[PDB]
Amino acid sequence: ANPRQRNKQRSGKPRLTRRNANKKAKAKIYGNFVIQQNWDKHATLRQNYARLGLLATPNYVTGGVEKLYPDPTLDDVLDKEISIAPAKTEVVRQLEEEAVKKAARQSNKMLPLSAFEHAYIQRLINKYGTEDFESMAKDVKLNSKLFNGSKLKNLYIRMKA
Amino acid sequence: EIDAGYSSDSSTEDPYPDYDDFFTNTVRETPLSSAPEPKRRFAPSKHEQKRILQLAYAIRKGRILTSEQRAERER
Amino acid sequence: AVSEKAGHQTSAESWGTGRALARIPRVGGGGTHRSGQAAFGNMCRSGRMFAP
Amino acid sequence: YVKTWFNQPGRKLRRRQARQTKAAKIAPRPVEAIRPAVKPPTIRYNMKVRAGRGFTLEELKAAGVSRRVASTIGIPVDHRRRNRSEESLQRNVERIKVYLAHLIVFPRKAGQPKKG
Amino acid sequence: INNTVALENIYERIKYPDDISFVENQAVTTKEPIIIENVEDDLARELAFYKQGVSSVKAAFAKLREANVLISRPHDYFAEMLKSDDHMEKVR
Amino acid sequence: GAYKYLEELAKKKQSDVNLFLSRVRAWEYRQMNVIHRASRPSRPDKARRLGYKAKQGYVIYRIRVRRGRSARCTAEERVGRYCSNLRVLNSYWVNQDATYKFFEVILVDPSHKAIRRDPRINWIVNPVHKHRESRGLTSIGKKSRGIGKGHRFWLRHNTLSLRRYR
Amino acid sequence: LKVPPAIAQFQKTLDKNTATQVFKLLNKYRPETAAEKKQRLVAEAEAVANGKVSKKPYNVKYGLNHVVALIEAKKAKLVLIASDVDPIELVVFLPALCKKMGVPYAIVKNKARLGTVIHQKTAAVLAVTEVREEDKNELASIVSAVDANFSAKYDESRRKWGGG
Amino acid sequence: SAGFVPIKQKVLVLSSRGVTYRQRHLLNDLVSMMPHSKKDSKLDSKDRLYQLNELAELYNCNNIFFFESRRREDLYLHIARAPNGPTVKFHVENLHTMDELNMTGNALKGSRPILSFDKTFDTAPHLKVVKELLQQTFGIPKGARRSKPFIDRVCTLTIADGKIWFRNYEIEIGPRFVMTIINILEGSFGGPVIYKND
Amino acid sequence: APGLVVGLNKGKTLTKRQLPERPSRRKGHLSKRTAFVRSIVREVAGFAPYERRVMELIRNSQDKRARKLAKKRLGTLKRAKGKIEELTSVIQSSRLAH
RNA sequence: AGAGCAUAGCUGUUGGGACCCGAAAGAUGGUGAACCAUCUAGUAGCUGGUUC
RNA sequence: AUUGGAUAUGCCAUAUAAAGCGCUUUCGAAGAGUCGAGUUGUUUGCAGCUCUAAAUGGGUGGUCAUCUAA
RNA sequence: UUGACCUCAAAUCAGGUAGGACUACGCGCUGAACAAUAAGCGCAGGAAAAGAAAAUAACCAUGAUUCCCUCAGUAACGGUGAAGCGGGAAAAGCUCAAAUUUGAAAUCUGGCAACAUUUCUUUUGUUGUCCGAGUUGUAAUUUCAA
Repeated sequence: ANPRQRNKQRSGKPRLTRRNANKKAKAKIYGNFVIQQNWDKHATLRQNYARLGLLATPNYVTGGVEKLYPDPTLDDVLDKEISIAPAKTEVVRQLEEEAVKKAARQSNKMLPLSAFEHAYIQRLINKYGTEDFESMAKDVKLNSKLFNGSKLKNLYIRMKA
Repeated sequence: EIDAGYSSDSSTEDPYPDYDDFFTNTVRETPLSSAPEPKRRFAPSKHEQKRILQLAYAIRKGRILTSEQRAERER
Repeated sequence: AVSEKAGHQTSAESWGTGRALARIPRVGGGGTHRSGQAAFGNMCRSGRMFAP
Repeated sequence: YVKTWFNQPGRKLRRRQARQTKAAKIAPRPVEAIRPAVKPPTIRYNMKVRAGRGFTLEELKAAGVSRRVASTIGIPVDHRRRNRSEESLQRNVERIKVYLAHLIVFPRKAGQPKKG
Repeated sequence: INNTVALENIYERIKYPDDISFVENQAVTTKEPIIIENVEDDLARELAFYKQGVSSVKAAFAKLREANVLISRPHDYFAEMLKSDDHMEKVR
Repeated sequence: GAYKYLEELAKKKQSDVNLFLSRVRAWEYRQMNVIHRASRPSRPDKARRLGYKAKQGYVIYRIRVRRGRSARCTAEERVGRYCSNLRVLNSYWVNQDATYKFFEVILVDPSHKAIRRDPRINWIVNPVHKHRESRGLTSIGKKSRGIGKGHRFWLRHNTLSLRRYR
Repeated sequence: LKVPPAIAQFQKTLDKNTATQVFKLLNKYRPETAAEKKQRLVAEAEAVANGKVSKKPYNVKYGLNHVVALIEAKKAKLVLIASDVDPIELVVFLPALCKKMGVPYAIVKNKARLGTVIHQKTAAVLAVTEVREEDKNELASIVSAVDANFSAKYDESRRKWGGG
Repeated sequence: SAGFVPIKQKVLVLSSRGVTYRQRHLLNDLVSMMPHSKKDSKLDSKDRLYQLNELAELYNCNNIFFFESRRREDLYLHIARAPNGPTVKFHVENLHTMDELNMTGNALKGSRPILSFDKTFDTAPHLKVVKELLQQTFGIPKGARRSKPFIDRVCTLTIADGKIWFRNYEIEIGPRFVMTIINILEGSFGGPVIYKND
Repeated sequence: APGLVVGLNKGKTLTKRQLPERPSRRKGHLSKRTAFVRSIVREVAGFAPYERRVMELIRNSQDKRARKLAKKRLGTLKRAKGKIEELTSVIQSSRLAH
């Protein structure tokens, strides 16, 4: 009815039709590959999370839950240690197996020393030994950077390995 | 008592003085800030060491001309 | 539902009472056959249908 | 003006598609963050327990999670809330501790220069 | 709470001079108890207290006129009146 | 620092030093244009805390308005129209006299690369901040329309909301 | 017009002779230029790139926030205030702060001259905090001159409203 | 020194932050009827009311009229003898402003009213205290500014059903509102409680 | 399992905890440097015309008029009382120095 | 020794334009005292009409 | 064909660096013609006009609680 | 004097940017009649605005904003008419000013020269060098939760 919409009705030019209407189809999963392989495309995200043994919400659900078949003290809260949790599904075991193995691969946290770092700490040790780090930090001539005892201790530790 | 009277001020019945130093006449002997001195003021500057390592890197990569080879290019 | 302005898009006014015609407002202007044609009412052609 | 609710079933579908859209991006982690357990602030409701906004700093310190780590593993922090009693502290410390038990944190690759 | 002994001492301490006349002290209590006893009928009580107030006013006016200080307000004497422009318009 | 001394001196606005400078500069500003460029802010403490940085892309403009709507709101709008290519950041009071109130307005160039590459003022480049002073989004504009948090500060009550099942 | 004493004091500046002697000491302690700083750093870069511990630098202190913090810390031996700061209230407290902290101070002419010492267009205030052992007597003689030619002089004049 | 040209009774009228239109309406009224009162600005504090004694000494007013506002819904007028003395706290009910058309008691402004108090004030020793403080304040003493020698108004006071009626007459002067007693203290806006009305 | 049970109750037992002081509640506390800055500026800036008049009345022992003028200018009593005390110490320090 | 609660329909009633057609407008903003557009479905105790 | 976030892996990596946690015989800055007061208008907020601040201070609430504006 | 600095101008100088239109929704200003009313004027975006408490409360306390339901046709006011709590949708937090980098303006725009890169020969950067900005203060660090 609008003059702009009537204009394209009176024209011979076609509309910029875009066929995008696709309801009832759910978003496809990316991110985790393990979840993607075991994710079915028909079920809801609640049904898929429950099937894969995960939790969609760590809180309450603000409604009913579907029922398809009929069913057949501060010391002990602060000093306690919960014993993790079992994996109910092979997917959760697969997720857990990957996390531990990958963390083991990426575990080289200790660092070596560079040419300057090694010569720096080596010169301090040759004069003050290896146990007196407090007097090591107080020597202005050799400790030019004024590293404290804790930094010099970490330098020596990294040199040992 | 306050006698409920009036003090003749109720509504009912040097333009250019000299400078006065009432605070700066004396001299404060101690520093104003008691905060501890950081170690950065007794050690070589870490800002320059950042640039030195950055310059030393690009010297290895050939981004900056070294002083010896700067002169050769000039002549 | 019908449009929120159908039967009221035109402009008209009541010519008066006693002029040998119904006092329903008649579209003003000229040149078009709308001159004198009634609107803003269920009975009048191109008028507001009762209780849209 | 009269507000009509003909888009009521279309808002329901649109909101559900957002949950599915959100879950596709973040595949295995929960679609919501864990919320604390608090008590409403009236004599009419102080017996009830409901969900809060985030965990206090004193609750996170007891549980062993720092306030910078907490946001990265889906634990909200409420800098405003405080624990005026030991029951609120322990009720939500256990809530964090249970959450950490059921949590798998996938490792991240770290940049590691050659020396130094 | 309701310490009669303490209240009585306060009343005597702050009591106005009894020697001051009704016109002098600008206070003359009603001769009889106020007739405004109709709590529900406030309008009737307002008229009931009107008779008691006027009777006290009339009795005091005679007392006020006795000790000079003309009780009747002189119309010629244009003394300041608590009659605001809005208040006078609202009254009429 | 010196901004502690500058900002505590700005509280004694009728002291001997401040009164002499108020009257000397008010005469000077009246000889200039109604809206004139300022080489540097006359209150470097107040501009600095309102978001001004001494760098390219930050502009200070002075404007006088007649005394007798909000005076500061009109100064922001008039300067914004005068410099249509800049974004009004903030504004403040610098001076006044018996007739005029003098204000300085901080503007930011959304096209300068020193602004577009600075993440702390990068937000003003977005088109949603076009003429902030015109829509009451500045500090005085927000205050003018009573925006705030608390009991001290329509459409959803003049409408009938009819649900599907009612 | 009539000016307050705190602004009137800036019209009484240090004399030409003492100011010329002051800048002889200042010009010995100029900060190194952007070019000289780059040359020194690249020289140490080559000694690091190939293969390889100094003394504390010496220079004049500049910057309004920096100098005021040095006076409050009593680290400044001599503070030289520009006489023509465009907003005067930037340095209008400095003579009083220097009096309170016992810092020998002077008001010198041409803020541009102060900037030239530090390779800048303009400096509101310069401050000498601590100089080499060779210049201890030269700085001490300057501080005594500033006491006589600036503090002993004026003084009674700086408490009077100027102008008019 | 302490004062010159002494007046017997001098009041001090104030209000607290948040007073509504009707509360400040009556405050504008009571200032008009008694001219020996001083209208001051709002009081910043709400639990440091002992400063009203300092304010009173400043203006040499022996009576204080603090129209305190609580929750922006109720008015608690405090009447007190400024030097030591007792403090009485009345709640205001059934407001009647000057602007209302029922206002018909056109009396002479500043004219010394004749205050008539019912025996209900004399029934109890504490109600006698209320009568005395009400009498001294509302009654315009001789020698005050705006005072008039002619008498054109007569105040009639009565505690009916345990709650005071303000029935000042010229015909109703215009202020008709309840003065419900609450408590009375031994000091000026302070001191231990000696009366609870209940 | 992670899950919040909303409603009912959790426990009527109570044990009040002592809370520390938050940093925001520290606001208004005077600093050693801010007190120094204000003393320098107050002397440097001078005094307002109404502060000069108030200082004159205090010098002539007319404190009743001084407090009235301060309240008429500033607006409230506790602002007037604070200003009078500040200006009285200025006079006392001036007398000790001069 | 509690009879309510919810929905549907009927009827009555009060608001909305409120059974329909009807009474000079007024106001805002424009065009050349006038003209035009909108508020407007303005205001009706009254007029005429109101369907097997 | 154009793209997004991940995964795997090669190379590079200015780390003499940069962080979180922990502990204290050391420190800890917090926005003014604004707040506020009087008064006059618009619709309590806002606005004008006159005046104009403080530093455990100031705001809002019921001595206490809560908040930390410009 | 040379010469720096501050100004005041100029250039068909280089690189930019604003206007007008739409305006359903949005944010300001203004305003009659029969009410933030229509109009009138100003300004945006795909949403806008609001927004991480100078907020509620009086409890076993809550915890940015926004929207829905409820509170509620209630308190209050003089027929108008909320809000706290409560239930949902969604959730995310942060950045400056006020500190001496002072053992080193560590920061940035631009010109030029190379090297890349592209929704793109159309885009967007990197490195080097020089000039300018900047000490009347640009980075790092800090924002009270500390």
